Amino acid sequence: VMTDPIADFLTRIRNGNMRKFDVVEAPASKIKRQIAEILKAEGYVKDVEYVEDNKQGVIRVFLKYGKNGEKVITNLKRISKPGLRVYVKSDDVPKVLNGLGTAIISTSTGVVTDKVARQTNVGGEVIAYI
Amino acid sequence: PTINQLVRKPRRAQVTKSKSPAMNVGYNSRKKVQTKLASPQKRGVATRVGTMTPKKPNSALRKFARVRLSNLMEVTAYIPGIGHNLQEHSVVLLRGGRVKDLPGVRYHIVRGALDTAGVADRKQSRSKYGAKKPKA
RNA sequence: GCUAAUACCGCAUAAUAACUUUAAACAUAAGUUUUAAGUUUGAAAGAUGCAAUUGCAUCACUCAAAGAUGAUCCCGCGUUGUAUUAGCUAGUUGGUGAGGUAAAGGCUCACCAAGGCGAUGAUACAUAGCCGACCUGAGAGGGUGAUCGGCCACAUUGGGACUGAGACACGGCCCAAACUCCUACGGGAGGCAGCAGUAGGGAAUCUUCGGCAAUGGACGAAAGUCUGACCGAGCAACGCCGCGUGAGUGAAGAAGGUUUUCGGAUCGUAAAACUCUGUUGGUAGAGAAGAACGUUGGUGAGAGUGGAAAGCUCAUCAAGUGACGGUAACUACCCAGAAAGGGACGGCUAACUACGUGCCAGCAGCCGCGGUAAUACGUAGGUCCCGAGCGUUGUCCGGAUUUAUUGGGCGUAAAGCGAGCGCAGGUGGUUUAUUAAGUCUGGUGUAAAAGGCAGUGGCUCAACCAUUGUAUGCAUUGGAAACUGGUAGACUUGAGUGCAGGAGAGGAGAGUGGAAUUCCAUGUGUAGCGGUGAAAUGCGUAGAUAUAUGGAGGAACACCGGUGGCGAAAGCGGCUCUCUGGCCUGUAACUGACACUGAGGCUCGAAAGCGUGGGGAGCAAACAGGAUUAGAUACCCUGGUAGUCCACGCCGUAAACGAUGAGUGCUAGAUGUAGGGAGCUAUAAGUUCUCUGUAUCGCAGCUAACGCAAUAAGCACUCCGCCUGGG
RNA sequence: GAGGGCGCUUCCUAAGGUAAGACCGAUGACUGGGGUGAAGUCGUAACAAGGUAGCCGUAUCGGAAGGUGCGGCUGGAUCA
RNA sequence: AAGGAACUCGGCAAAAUAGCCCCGUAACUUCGGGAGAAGGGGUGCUGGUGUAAAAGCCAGCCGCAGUGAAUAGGCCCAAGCAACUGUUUAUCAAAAACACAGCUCUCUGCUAAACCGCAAGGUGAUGUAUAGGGGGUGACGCCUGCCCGGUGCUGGAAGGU
Repeated sequence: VMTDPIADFLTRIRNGNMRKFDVVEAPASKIKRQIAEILKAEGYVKDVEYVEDNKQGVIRVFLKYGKNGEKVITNLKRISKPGLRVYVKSDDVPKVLNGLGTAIISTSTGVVTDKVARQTNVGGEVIAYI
Repeated sequence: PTINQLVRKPRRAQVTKSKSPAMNVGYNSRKKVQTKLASPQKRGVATRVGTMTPKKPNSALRKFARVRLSNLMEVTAYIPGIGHNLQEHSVVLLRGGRVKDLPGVRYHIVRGALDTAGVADRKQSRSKYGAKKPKA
């Protein structure tokens, strides 16, 4: 249902890249703008755009591929399910894929990255790895 | 696997059966359903070695002792080895042992016990079935 | 009868103790807090002494002035299983009063009020000392509570209660009971769950040993005293460590064993010899381990104690600090001489040939074996792993992800309720701001400890002990608005409600029509018809079937009818009415998240059957007759009861199916067909998009395979449910 | 005179009896099912369209495998 | 006394319990009952205070005894039969006998059938098949199997008589 646009959206990204196609979709939030923002900054998609007047505005996003439409994103998932707001510490925020994976956590400051979540002693909700 | 379902759910288990139903042996005060502090033996009694028919196609004949059990259980457990010296009203040790070829058993008998003699220099341990290291 | 008191006791003297007061800063439902008037009562006038500005030390009541210790109870937190552990509770639950207490407190008790708990587990039953800790698992954890430390509880059993500051008290009392002893029978006495030790019972004896120096406590001014606490000695290979019984040279297969295809092969560095050596022990034993501090006296310092006295504080010396004791250690080290065995060999994991066997006796955790040469067994040799321990079972952990939070599955292999609701409960479209509740940061609590990560010393070095840190929701308090929750706020962009469309076997009643079956008469004629592979079954000459008609009645309504529709399914098809849901197409007209669910509870619901009352054509359980064959209680035939149908109540179980839960999101296409919306193709034709439908193939994905795949067995999340090897 | 033990009844009251259970174990003439072993005997079923394919829920008749019937599904055939 | 049913075929008779209040109450059940189950307690008077509408309180006084006597259930377990209430031989027998609702079958379309009377007349009943008459059985629960040879009954007519 509508109750998880986060993993609905990341699952939809797995439809876009696993189906090897151009554009995925997302209604208008601020959190998903931070999703394509942070992960576009980490080089995984190629667009940040949404429908210009809608509270359900379609964030339609071109992807950042490999060399032949090749995947970059493989193990895409939401960590914290809607049945479990994952509340971890700040001091030993763990590594992902021995460093080969992303990490994005809504800390008390904001929703920051892996090592910025590690050594700044900021902690919050674990969201998504690759 | 909902929120309440995965909280109702324990790490439960149901297959829990130690192979020794045991009143070993024991502390005979008045009531003797004292349980369980099990031995690998019995300082008890049995009566008579009987002969057991083995399975198909095991053409043999094996020696089970008519095991006294005060807890309403099998009058049998296996006597290993060739021959036996015991008789009725003899204290009989109780190996925890099972043979698929021997039907209706749960236990064996410790041969090579205080009431057991044998012939040593056995190629397995020289000293079971009532034997020792040979003093010549 | 009387002493004595380092007993008692009246009785002024003690009042911030409690209250009696008078004002209030304070004060919080209660309230807490300074002073503003009146009350109880003390001693071992003791003690050793000292001596003296004739007064100075150890103490009990004077009793406070606090700390300190050790307790008290209340609350938060987690602290077993059985809902085949449902209704439970009578002082129960409130209020008032009183007694008590160290205290609020049905803490009790009186009186007056009737609540309260509980299906999100209360009571009742089993079971349990609990925790730190500790074994195993990489961890997650599982598991244990041994021994150590803390708390709790107990003292043959049960119950009271005094004392004591403190007990309802292992070695107090009193009562009872149960044993036992003595009794001249009239009476008395006791409880090793204290350390021993005895008898029970087993796997489970520490010894019926010393002293308190090495502390620990108790009094005593000190001395002293006692302590089965502790320290030690002795029992247990019961565990952990550490060394070893020989080492070095010298190996030929050597004598030697065994196999043996007659060769070769053991002894593998004592090896057959040779050279030595003292681990542990031989003996002589030198020493013999410091196990050790002052309390007792002196000196000197301080309070310098009206006083130096005396004494007290504590800065010195003298002074015993024993039990392991000639104790570990060390010299002389004696001779290789006193001092290694246990398990295992079919694999399963490394170690097979002589080998009586002959499925024989036996061996075994699994596969198993043994019936003629068995590396299975008995059997010797060689080997494979270990050691003062080996192996065996008894328990537990792991593997086992074998309840899969980490770390499951549900189409068939175990599984989606038989389907609907709309109770809790769960989950939440977007956005504005607050909130910091949760969430992250800082301070605060944390096991006395003991224990890990390190280090130190040491019984050597060992092992482990002693030490020293480190490492911790044990906690409470500042910040963070990024998420959730909440609080207020907004929009529709989900849902639904509007206005237009249609559609259907959607339900429920009220009726109607025809064909067809069977039967009532019936024309008028003769054995017929039945059934199969055939007939007997049978009926029928009482002459009929069959054919001519009209009537009667029940049932059901061929093409319509279809991978068609509707309905959650169950299911629904002559025709016509009655009132009747449910979608979809468009639509923002409108609410502004009203959403999804769904345990519980509720409803509906195949098929029969069961209740009452009808209707009773055809069909057909039950049964009969005839084949059938050995037989036929079956398939066939002849029949033929229940039953099938109608109103009227029930079961709640079906291959419920698609052995495929519900919600919604995503997306190669080839494809069906409905009915709309829109275009569309125009001088009538015929095409394209859109929605719910239901196929068929097949992209990706996909599984054990089979297969699924837009109405996913693909990729996600919320509600539920199942599932743990078989009988 | 106060007060005092005794003087002096009551309260709670430990145990014992009572009654009417409930729970739980042991126990039991005969007896229902199930499993095991023989290799007796009865039988053709279930398995191929396994000899009437079945498989369910249900009623009902058999010594028994089983049958008859209500309705449903292939986990069913020659291929209908 | 003491002892109890040992007497007897048999606790037969007597005994003993019972009132009122207040507790409490098993079994199965057709869910009402059982059941007054059982078993238990109290019960007199004096003053209070609360009893008058109203018990309970407090204390005391007493008592052998407190519905002081009279009057007023013995209970329980189990089985068979019958359901029950009713009725039943007065001059014997009260029951398992009868009856009874119930259930079953059969007969009767009306001037009923059936019945009474020679008939007439009348009942049946101002009744109309849910009614009337006869037969069985006797609630409720389960169930009612087989055999039409014979008998009777019904119906049919071919033939014999």
